[PDB]
Amino acid sequence: YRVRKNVLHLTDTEKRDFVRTVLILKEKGIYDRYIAWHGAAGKFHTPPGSDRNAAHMSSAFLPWHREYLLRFERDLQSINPEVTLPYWDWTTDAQMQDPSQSQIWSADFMGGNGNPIKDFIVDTGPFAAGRWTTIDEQGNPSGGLKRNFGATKEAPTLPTRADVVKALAITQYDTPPWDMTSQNSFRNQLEGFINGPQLHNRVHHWVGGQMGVVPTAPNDPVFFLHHANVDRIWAVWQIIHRNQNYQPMKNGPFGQNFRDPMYPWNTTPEDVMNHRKLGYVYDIEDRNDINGPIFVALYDYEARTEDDLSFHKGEKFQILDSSEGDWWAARSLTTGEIGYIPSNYVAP
Ligand SMILES: [Zn+2]
Ligand SMILES: [Zn+2]
Repeated sequence: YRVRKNVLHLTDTEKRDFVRTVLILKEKGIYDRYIAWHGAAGKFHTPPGSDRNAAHMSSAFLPWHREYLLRFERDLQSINPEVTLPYWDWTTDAQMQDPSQSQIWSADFMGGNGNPIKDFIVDTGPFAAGRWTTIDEQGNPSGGLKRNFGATKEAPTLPTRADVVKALAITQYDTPPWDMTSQNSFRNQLEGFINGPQLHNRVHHWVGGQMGVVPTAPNDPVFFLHHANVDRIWAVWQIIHRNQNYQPMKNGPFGQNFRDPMYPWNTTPEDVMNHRKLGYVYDIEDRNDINGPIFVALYDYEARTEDDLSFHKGEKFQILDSSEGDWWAARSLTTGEIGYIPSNYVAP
C-alpha cells in the first residue's frame, strides 16, 4: 500500500520532503525518542549476563529493526502523509570506483563525508553541524554528526550484491545459540558477524562516525535508510524461503522467541513477520522494477542446484539480476517462487 523506494529513484522533491520531515521530527522532540529506544534496547540483555540484547546479536535483530522503522515511518507520515521511508541500496554503491560519490551523500540529501580539518564533523547537507545536534551514550549533547567513509581497516568497502546473494541462500532464519556465533544463520549473516564485519555491520563501520558505534548510530539519519535496505533484504528472503519461518519459536531466551515482546515495546516478532500486513511494501514488489520480462520458458527445465527453479515451457519470468550473465535471478509468474534460471532457456 505504502511504497518504500530506492534512494536512486527518489525525485528531488521527494528527497527534499524526506529531509524536511526528519528535521521536523527532530524539532518536535520525537526523533530523540528513537535514539533513546535504540540505546535502551542495546543494553537490555537476553538473558542478563549474555552479550545478546533485545535489538542486536540475536534473533530479534531483524523483527526489532522492522518495528523501529515502522514506528519511525508512522511519525514521518503524521507530519506529511505522502512521505515513506526510502532505502539505501549499498550494493549498487559498492559497484562505483568511489562509493562516496553516491548521490545519497549530496548536500540535498544526507550530506557529505566528515571533514578531517574539522575533526571529521559533517559540514555539508541538512544534518551538518550547526543544523543538527547530536547526543552521546549518556544523553549529553555532543554537537556534531561525524562520518569517515571507508577509513577503518576491517571495513574499507561496502558489501556487494554477491554478499547479499550468499545470505539470501541460507535456508534457516537463525540457529542455536541464537547470537553472534550462529552458523548457517540468515539472520547472523545479514547482521554480519560471520567473518565480520560483513553486510549490515560492515555498512555501519564503513560510514564511520556515530554510525560506527551502535548505541549512537541513530544520530545519523542514514541509519534509517541503511536499515530500510536490511529490512528489504529480509523481506526478499521471506518471499524466497516462503516455507521457512522465524526461529526460535520457543525455548530461546525470553524476548527472542516468535511470541515474546521485544523490549522496549510489546511488539512480538510474530506481530511484524508479514511486512505487507503492516501496510508497506518495497518498490521491487509492484511492476517493472529495473527491467522487463526476458520471460517465456522456451523449454522445460529441471533444477540442478538448490537455488535453481524448475519450470515448464510456457512459464513467464520477472528477471531480477543480470550480474552473472548465464544464470540470472528470476521470479516465476505462475508459482511466484524465486531462484535461478539459465539465460539460454528464455527469450523476451
Ligand atoms: Zn540497531
Ligand atoms: Zn544497525
